[PDB]
Amino acid sequence: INPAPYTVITFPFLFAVMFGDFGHGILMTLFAVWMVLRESRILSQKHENEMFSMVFSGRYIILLMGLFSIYTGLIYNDCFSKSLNIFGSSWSVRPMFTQGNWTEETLLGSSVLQLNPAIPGVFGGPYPFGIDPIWNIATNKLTFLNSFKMKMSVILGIIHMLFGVSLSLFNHIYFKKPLNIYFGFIPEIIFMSSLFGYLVILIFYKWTAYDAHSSRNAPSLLIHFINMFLFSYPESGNAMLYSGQK
Amino acid sequence: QFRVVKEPLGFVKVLQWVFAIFAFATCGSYTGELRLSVECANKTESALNIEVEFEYPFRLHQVYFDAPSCVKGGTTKIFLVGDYSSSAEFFVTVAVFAFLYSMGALATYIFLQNKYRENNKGPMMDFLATAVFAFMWLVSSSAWAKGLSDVKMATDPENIIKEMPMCRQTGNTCKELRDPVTSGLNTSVVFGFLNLVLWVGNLWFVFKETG
Amino acid sequence: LCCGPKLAACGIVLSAWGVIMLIMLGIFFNVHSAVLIEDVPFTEKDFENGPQNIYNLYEQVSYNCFIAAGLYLLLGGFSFCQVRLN
Amino acid sequence: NNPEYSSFFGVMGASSAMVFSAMGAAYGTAKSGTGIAAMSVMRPELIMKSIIPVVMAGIIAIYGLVVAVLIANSLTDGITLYRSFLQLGAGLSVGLSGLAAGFAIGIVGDAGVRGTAQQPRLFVGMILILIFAEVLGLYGLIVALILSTK
Amino acid sequence: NNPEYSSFFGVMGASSAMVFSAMGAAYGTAKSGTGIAAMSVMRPELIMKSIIPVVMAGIIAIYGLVVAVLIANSLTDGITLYRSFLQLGAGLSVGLSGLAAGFAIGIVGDAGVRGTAQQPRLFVGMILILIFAEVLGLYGLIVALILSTK
Amino acid sequence: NNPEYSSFFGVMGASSAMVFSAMGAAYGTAKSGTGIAAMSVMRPELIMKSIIPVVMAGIIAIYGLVVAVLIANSLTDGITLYRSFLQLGAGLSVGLSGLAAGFAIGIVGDAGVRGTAQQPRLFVGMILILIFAEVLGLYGLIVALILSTK
Amino acid sequence: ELFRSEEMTLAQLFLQSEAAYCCVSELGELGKVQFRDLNPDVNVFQRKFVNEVRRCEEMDRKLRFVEKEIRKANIPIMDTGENPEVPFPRDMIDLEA
Amino acid sequence: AHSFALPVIIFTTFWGLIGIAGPWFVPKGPNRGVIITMLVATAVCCYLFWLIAILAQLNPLFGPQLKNETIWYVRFLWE
Amino acid sequence: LRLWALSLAHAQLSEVLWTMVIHIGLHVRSLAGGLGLFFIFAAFATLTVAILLIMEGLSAFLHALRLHWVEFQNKFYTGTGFKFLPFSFEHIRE
Repeated sequence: INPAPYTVITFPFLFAVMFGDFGHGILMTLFAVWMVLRESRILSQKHENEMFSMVFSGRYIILLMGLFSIYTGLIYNDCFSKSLNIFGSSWSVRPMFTQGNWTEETLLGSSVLQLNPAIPGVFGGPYPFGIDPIWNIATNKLTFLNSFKMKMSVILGIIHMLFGVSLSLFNHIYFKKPLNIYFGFIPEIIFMSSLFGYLVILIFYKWTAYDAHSSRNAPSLLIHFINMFLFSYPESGNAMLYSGQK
Repeated sequence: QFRVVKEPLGFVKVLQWVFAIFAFATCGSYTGELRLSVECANKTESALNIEVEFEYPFRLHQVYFDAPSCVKGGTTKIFLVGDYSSSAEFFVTVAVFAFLYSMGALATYIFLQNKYRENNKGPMMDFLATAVFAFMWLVSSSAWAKGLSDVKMATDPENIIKEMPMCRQTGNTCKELRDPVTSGLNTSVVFGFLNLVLWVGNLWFVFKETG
Repeated sequence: LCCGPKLAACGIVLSAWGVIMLIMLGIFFNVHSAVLIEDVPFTEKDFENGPQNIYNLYEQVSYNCFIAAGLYLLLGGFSFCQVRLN
Repeated sequence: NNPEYSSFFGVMGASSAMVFSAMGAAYGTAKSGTGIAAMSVMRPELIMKSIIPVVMAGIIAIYGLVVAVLIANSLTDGITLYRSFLQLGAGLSVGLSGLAAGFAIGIVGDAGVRGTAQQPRLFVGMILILIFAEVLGLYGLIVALILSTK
Repeated sequence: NNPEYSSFFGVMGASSAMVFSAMGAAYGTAKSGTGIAAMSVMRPELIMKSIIPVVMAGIIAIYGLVVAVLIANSLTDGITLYRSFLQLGAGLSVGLSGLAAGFAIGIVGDAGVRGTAQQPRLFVGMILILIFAEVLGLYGLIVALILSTK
Repeated sequence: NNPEYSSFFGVMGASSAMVFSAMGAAYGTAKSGTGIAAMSVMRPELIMKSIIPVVMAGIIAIYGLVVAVLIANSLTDGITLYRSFLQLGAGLSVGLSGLAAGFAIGIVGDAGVRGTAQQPRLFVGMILILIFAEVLGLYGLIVALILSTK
Repeated sequence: ELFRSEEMTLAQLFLQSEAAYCCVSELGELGKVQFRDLNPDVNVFQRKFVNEVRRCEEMDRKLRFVEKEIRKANIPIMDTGENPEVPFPRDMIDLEA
Repeated sequence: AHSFALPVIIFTTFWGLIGIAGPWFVPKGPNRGVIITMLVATAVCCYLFWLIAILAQLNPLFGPQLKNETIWYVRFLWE
Repeated sequence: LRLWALSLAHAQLSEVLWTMVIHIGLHVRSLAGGLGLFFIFAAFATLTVAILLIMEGLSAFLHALRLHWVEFQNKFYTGTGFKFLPFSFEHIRE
């Protein structure tokens, strides 16, 4: 199986998430488009600069890079360190924040910052796309953002290598190796899945099953994973995701 | 050619131009006001005239006024409620740009009569663009009329009076001195309906022209 | 001829990118009224009387970039003239 | 009641977890790097087959970094001075193990790279010793993870 | 209640963030350039290829700035004395990672550019092995940012 | 309330800021200077144009000098016991950054004049490689201008 | 559907020597038929075309001599067309001379 | 403030219809299989990215930390 | 997690570049502010196209290259084949 057709789309996406910006993506798409519009002139022209030749030969690679770079710049909500405002930041109502037992808070605020609390009963709501721009100006953005970025990267890696392990089965099917299936692909893929698919569904389960009503003494993903890996099951100290999970 | 001008096909374009500018000149240029009075138990804290003004883009969520706090003679800020620019601004910009397209079509009928008759191409693109703009107007005008109705229910003084704890205090009773007026917006939406009807009729006549 | 495109194509492209950037930032200074979420920096020390002075300041701030926009426009025009010296 | 100055343990612990492992990493790309340079000088056809020890150095970097970030995100100011000390010990153990793995992988990668070109039968044994270096790194990682949740 | 001059661990962290990195990138350029002076003796057409490892050696210095400037901006006087420790750890971590990357880049770019001055095929392996040095520097910056933000 | 013996943190900062850079500049003039002394024999025509790395080590020392003079400009006895520590960090940082930059520049410029003498084509490439070390020294300047003004 | 390498089969061409010259000419024009050597234990001299290659190579070196003379003369040297038809008679030796 | 089912259904139908209607429209050319694999891969990858992003943004655990000047500005500005 | 790593690296680099270069070009002064902002943004543009587009972009391409080569091709892309060289006079240009 030729991996090139799959790379044609995988590789732009991975370079985009590795270059996750809107404006820069635009600039280097402009560069690639300048290569493509000047195709005929450059073709009939000597260019001893081998770097130029090597980048030009894969110019359509650069176009794909930049298209996916623009798309990820949009989803990440970043453009020269600035978020895009569709004015859909409908989560935290500020006059209602004053209504929420914050009376003359500005008097203290002249020297402090007064982080907004979770579940005041009056907040809630997502952003239309990507991250809310309120986090683009927040100080807790470092704690908020980097965590699900980590978990996201794990997810994407798992799906990619799943795809590779399926390609190995396709090779086995073509070349008639029943030994490479019974003792090969099937056992190893179930080996991988029985850990990482469980990790994925646990991640999503917590993401959609625990809210800020349970923030105090909430579970922890890594602690539960360590409990699994070490066969340690303390009675208390870690809120249990669901009964019978042990 | 004066015959082409005398044809109703372009005269309706002229009518559309005029009544479209008349529509969106008053859709997003109306202003009004409403005044409030506070009957405080302490006469020193009481008020009689509290001016509040509203105008396009009609972002009530970003408008505020100061009224007595009913506590030691202080005051407090009162932010109105409602993001009605999300429809008003969109509809106004929509009307502006499609009216510019109407000017373009009138120009096509005026000078480029030769290319207009050339292979019947002018009628094709004009009809298609006009139908697209008519559907867009239907959506935008319906949304903006619903937003106008939302503004109308939002202008009731008793709602803001009952929402305010200081007005709910005994002996502190805030009555609206002057109620708001929104007749110009009614005229504006009537103009919008007239524009829609005119363009539908012109679509019929243009389809007759094509065949 | 004089000031050939081999040394002025960079001028052309940078002038174009600069003018697009500048009008984008200017419309975000003026029409958006320089929303502090998208543009935190400002220079004000006393604003307890209301946000009116900052609203006035938005006008001067949006003016500050159209000057550079005109400078880039004339630079691009003269660079294109140099390129046309062929 | 918690004694102050407790976090000297954990804050240094994450760092030390990655410090000696970073030194081992710089060592692992070093000597095998030169050996691979020489053996692609003499014959370019086995250039792709000679990259495994570099991947092993990357894996030792993983061994250091996972414990480093695990110690980092397991931090606070009001610690009971027990877990923080345990994080320090775990960091020292994992870092020193990663450094040992770096030394072994660099030296053996160079030796086996210069060997396989002459006698192809040495390549498999080279790979085996690379596995052994990875097992050393994993030993260190095991004790680190035990100390991270004790 | 905060002890005296409490920020000084974090200020020494801002120092250590670029101190050891300035040592490292300097090392990397130090041997690479002396290599290049010899490479272009017999193949001057590779003066362009000579620049490849050095532009990438600049990234160690970039990383030295990354946290150093960040903390030169985010510093203050009323510090609880624990974030100060965190910043010290971050700075020394990224700095010694700069040393590691500098060491590996210098020696490996040196050897690989010799082996490219002889065999052109070696170029691909040169770049490939070069990858892991910046991976290491990246790991350093990862832990440094975690500690600078935790 | 300011503790006694506070200003030395700034004063010794300004002291180190240029002194360590001066050690670097001493190496910078030493090595490349000796190399040019050797290479006058076969190509006397390159004597004047080989001055480049020496001038550049000059600016490396100017970095530390600028920081040292700046701290002296901001020096005061009534320090808050935090600004002097920032001056300390800035001076230490820039001084040793100049140290490393000057050493690397000296040896690389020495090898570069060897290379340019044996082959004139190296004159431009070696210049660029020297610019890299100057940029590293400039980063050492940069952080120290942020901190000593903070 | 799973894309893999195009099918490859190898094919033995058996044909007269003169017709083999003409067919190799046509395949040189076409350019889709890798030729595998079947007698790797035979040097150039035993393949009996070594003299042809030597004559062509000496000709080509003299052609480069004339080329550098032309460069000294600064001729535009267009080299536009009439090149790829490549006729194959034996009188080319006379033209070489 | 925004129903989640709305963007859910919108982008499910969008990316799904693209990915599923791809193969039943491409002509039988030299690279039909290649281009259908291309569009399906692009669709699934972009789709999954947006899903994980929005679901991370769902169900918060803590608010954003803001300056007091920011409190003033957002007070006078809107919500 | 190199994904996470480089994403954070770019984000923080862009944020620093904003906070140091284009931030200082904004000032209360009307005309002198814009005149300084001209050259400040000139330097901004030069450094932006330098550090992030060229070096970080190359590093990103390179990390993705390594990822596809090791993390993906090791499982299924086993063994190797002989590079076919269909004979053809490719020296028409040469």
